[PDB]
Amino acid sequence: STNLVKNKCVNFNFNGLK
Amino acid sequence: ALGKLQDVVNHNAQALNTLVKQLSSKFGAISSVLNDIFSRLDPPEAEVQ
Repeated sequence: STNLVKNKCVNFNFNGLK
Repeated sequence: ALGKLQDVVNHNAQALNTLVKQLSSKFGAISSVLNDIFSRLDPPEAEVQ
């Protein structure tokens, strides 16, 4: 797990959901 | 009284809502989400989905 960043465009993967 | 203009607005809004709603259709694939398709299958069958 990585840290969470606010107000920026990121490509996230939450529990297999990209 | 103003049914004609409201009717035109309704048709345009309804067409846009239907077009947005159509993204929730599998279209004969395992899922309607592209990211799931990449995250779950190999490229030979993911390409087909």
